[PDB]
Amino acid sequence: KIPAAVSNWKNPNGYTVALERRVENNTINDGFMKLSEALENADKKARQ
Amino acid sequence: SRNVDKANSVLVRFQEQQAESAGGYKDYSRYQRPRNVSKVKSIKEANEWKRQVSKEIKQKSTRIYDPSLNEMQIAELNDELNNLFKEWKRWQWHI
Amino acid sequence: TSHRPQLEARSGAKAAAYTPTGIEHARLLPGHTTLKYRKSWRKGTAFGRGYINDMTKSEYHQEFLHKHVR
Amino acid sequence: IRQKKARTILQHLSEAWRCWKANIPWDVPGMPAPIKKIIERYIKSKADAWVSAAHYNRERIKRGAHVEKTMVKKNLGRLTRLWIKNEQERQRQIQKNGPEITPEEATTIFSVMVEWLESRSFSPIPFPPLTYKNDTKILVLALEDLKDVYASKVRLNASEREELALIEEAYDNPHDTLNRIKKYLLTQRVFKPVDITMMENYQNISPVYSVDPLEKITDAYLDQYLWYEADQRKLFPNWIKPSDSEIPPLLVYKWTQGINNLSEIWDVSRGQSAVLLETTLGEMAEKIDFTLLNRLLRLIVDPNIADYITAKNNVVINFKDMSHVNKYGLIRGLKFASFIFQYYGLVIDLLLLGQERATDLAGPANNPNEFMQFKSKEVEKAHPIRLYTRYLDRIYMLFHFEEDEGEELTDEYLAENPDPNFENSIGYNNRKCWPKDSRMRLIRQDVNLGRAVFWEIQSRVPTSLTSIKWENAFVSVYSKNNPNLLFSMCGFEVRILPRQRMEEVVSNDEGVWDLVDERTKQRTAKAYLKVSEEEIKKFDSRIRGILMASGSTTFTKVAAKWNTSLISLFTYFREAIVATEPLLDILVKGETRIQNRVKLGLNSKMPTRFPPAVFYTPKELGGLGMI
Amino acid sequence: RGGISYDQLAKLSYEKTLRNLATQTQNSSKQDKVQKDTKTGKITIADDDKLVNKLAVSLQSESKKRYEARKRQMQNAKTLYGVESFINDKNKQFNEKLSRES
Amino acid sequence: KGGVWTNVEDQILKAAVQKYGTHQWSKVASLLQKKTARQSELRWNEYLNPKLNFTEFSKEEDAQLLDLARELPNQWRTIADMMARPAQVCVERYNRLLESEDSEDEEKEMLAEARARLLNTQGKKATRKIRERMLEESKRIAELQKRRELKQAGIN
Amino acid sequence: SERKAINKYYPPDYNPLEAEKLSRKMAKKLKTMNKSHASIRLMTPFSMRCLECNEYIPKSRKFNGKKELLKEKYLDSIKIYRLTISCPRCANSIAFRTDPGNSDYVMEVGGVRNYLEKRLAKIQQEQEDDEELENLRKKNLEMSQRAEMINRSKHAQQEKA
RNA sequence: CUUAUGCUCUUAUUUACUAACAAAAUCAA
Ligand SMILES: [Zn+2]
Repeated sequence: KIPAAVSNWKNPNGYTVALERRVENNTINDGFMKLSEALENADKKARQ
Repeated sequence: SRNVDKANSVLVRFQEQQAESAGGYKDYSRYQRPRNVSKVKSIKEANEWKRQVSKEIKQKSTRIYDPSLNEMQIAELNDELNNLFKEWKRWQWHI
Repeated sequence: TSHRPQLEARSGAKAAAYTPTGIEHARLLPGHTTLKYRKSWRKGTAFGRGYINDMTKSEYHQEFLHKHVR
Repeated sequence: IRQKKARTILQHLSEAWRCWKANIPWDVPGMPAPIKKIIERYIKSKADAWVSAAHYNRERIKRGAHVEKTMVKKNLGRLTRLWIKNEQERQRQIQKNGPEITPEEATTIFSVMVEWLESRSFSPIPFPPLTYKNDTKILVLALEDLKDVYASKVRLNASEREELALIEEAYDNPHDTLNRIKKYLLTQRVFKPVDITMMENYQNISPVYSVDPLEKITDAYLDQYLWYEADQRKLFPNWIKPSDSEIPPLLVYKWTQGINNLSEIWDVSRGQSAVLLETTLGEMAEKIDFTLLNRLLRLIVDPNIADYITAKNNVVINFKDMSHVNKYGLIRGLKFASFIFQYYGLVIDLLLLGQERATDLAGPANNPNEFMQFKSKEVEKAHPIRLYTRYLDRIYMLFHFEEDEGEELTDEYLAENPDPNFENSIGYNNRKCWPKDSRMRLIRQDVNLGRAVFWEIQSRVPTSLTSIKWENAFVSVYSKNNPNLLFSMCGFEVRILPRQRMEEVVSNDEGVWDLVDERTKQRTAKAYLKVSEEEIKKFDSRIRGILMASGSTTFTKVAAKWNTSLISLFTYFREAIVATEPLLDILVKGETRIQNRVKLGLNSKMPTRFPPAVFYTPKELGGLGMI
Repeated sequence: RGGISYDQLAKLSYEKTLRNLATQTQNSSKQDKVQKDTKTGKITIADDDKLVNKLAVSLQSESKKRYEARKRQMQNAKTLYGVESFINDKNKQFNEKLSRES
Repeated sequence: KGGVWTNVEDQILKAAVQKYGTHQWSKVASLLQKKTARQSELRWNEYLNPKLNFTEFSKEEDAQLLDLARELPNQWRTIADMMARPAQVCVERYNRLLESEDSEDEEKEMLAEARARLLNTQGKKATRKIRERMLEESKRIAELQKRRELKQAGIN
Repeated sequence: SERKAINKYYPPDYNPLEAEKLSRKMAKKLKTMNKSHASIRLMTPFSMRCLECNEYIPKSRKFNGKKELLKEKYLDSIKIYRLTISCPRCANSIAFRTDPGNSDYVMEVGGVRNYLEKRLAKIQQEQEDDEELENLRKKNLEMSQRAEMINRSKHAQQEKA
């Protein structure tokens, strides 16, 4: 069975179709973690 | 510019004026009533005028029975059918 | 409406029963009328010392958009 | 399955192609997996034709080989989808695989800049207080810079009419609009999206960013404030260009003087040699990392504004359908994007030069140097980097080696990667505009010393910051086998002979600079000028932009566009046209296309009907006034 | 579960017409050839005038029942749902189709 | 001149996206007087989208947020995609979470114009075909009753 | 034949000036000359509402309509026109007027429209704004310290773990 | 039925309508 086609771009007959029919799952890796921690450890060393 | 402009220029008028003087053109589909009937001319001339009046009768008569839904307009349409009727008779007296 | 996709193509069955015209085209003029038959200053610094089936992920496509955008 | 069910399934094909062009993932819930397999097979099939026609037609537009006026607008519309689709994919590869800078690199990058500013004793720029003595004048210069867009044009749209009203509200209430800007620097961290568009230049496609007008005023005030307070506190040293004190042809002139004025470069009595390096910095602003960028700016800027700058770069970029968040790269379209782009370049300038030599070039903190000056000659003689300067993303390094320093430098390159077949002169690129006598002679000693110079410099900057490549590199060695020193500054193509390396000293025309020593006051070198081939094609593309935009424009607007583009060519490159033979052919073919546009306005191209009096008499007498 | 294939549904509708034909013979009980031509190859079958009328009236009556059952189903279909905004009947009809897909 | 959003214009915009779709924003602004297609797109993508996340803060969310704003300092469009939330709400709570450490007259006419434009779907060509078909049947009805009235007089 | 034609063939016996007399006399008797209501393609700049079939002429829809020179003459001498437009659903003509003094149109039959003490005070507002800016700058530094206090506590929670 | 059209010349000044085609307008004071 094929679902019917509701498009965001075209509406030839001008149908009023509900908003859910008209319109990620990952996390950051540890590289963004170790970058920001090293910049703070470089910064705290620079302040001392 | 619409062909209303292109039909009324000097050259198109000029050859009709020759065809009046060289033959049996003129048409009559061009001109007006003319306002008076007692000032009109020979019958063979007037028959084509009279024939023209029948043709606006047939346009108006076909227009009367439509569902245009305008009571005022069909009152107006009955008035032109009545005046063209009285007009059709005055050419018959002239005939 | 008035702007439609084809449900079927125009068949050659319809043009077969028509009567021909015999108009003379420039590309049906005689040509090729004969067939051929076969027989110490480096210390002070901070720090010194293949084909993919995707047109968009290709290496030539990356070299394209780096040169033609700039 | 009937004519009804075949009719509905073909609409998923159209919807998939629109999602592909929008770079939106096409996923229909409940779609049968064999049928989703068929549609993706053909969307990729249509995409291969769609992209390859965009490459094929792009190569036709650069050659000028009969592209339709509609197809130039279509090819512009195809590449801007391909550029963002390549941009959005590059955003996801940073998001999946982390930042390209490692924590070992960014610790050292941060440590270099702290070491520099501590030696400069740089006081950081504060947040602008309300009792700030220069505050009303910095605000006016910002608004006048925003207003100069609209003194030219006649018509304004609803966005532009909003933009002029916000300036007039700021002229009338100068104290009220400062309190709106000072509040947005302290509080506002989420910004309206940026609409991107792309400009056709027939050789490349340049990007243009459109910032919201109410956010544009607080950017323009910030950009006036940051550039004013940087120069009062002397942030940027002398080598960073554009200089605010010299025009780009004067930057060529001083640099060509300042080479010759430095001692003993031309002297090649011993085995000593001189090396000039030119590299673009690749995708420099494209590789700026915001977390690194926010930490670097806290050294020089009060962290409220350093937080204003980092948040403003993280906005939504909108084309028509296409929309993505700029996670990684710098937006150059911002007003204060110049202050970021040169400050991030100052970090790269310290990685190449080092802390010791960049102190020698920029001089001490209390009494800095001029652009190419040293405090004494002994400071200059140490450390073979003689002159450094940096345009936007283009660096210029002058190395003067001895014979012994040159042999050590070129040995350790050949130790790492030698060539038995002597193939280093193959990929070595030099200037194909000069004659073969005049360009760099491919001597095996100088070529291997040329690549060894670049190999030292490429290793000093990590590949996570900039992509410094040999293909973008131009190195010209001056030696006893090479009498010529060749470089290319801001569109100007320069060849240098000394006075003594010439066979005979012949008198020259306007295209030749006479380079004077400071103390002898004697002309000891000649600089031979040409227009770059990249600038010749840039001017040829402007003439096409006059013609392809003017469909049914009047004759005198075509003549006025020709005059303002011909003056912009000749008043910048003044004396450099004379030595350039390809440019004189473009001027001839370019001016006659303008005249043919008038002749296509009439239905006659006949030469007798159009004497020179029709085109060249002034507008006061009824002519077009073509120059 | 599933739908019914066109071989089974042809069989089931065949059996319903046999049962209905059986009760017509039962009700007719309670209330109380082939010649081929020589000249041509055409064949002639003698029929009673009854059972041809009875077949024709039954086919008409079944068409009436299915027409009015669908017509009454039309009436219920445009009187039940009124939650979502629409523009015409064909809108609500298409958005019933999307509700059937869920 | 930069206006605030009434709940009337809020409902017109929701019904506009329900018909026109999310990419036709100049279609939406045509219904919506005094508002820009940029402003219409900005509101639906920051406020009115029912996919958005306007709710309470679990302690997982607060620990995640203070994690992200520490690891990605001041990158709110990035953080709002990691939190799958709107962005200024994410700033609003980060502003609040740190404060834990403390020491019809016109509108209905627009709405009547919007109510009719959403419910008229045809264009020039279909409305004209309707007009020509009604006028053709009206000419037909006229000519037939002509023939009947002449048949009343006996003349065929 | 051609959009631009240099020569139009005249009859071999013709003249321009004698024709001008002749042509003028013809110009009194035609049906096209006596009726001069100008037919013009136009767009309505002021959404409509029909009064018979209550149709709405969207915003600015094309019409072939009829312009009429009005017998009125705005002020001592300014021209004023009356434009008429037929309705798509029903046969009904709706009329305009063009007011030259008030640039917008006005309409009629068949249609309806959709709708030192002051200087001391200035120093006071100057003083109020600086204190607000000092507070907001103080807020952001406090907001960082409030973030650090959670950051130091979470680090202490890591140490305890 | 009631029922004046047509024919012969002059008086002060250059202005209206079709737009499918073109729409960076730039720029020297
Ligand atoms: Zn109407």
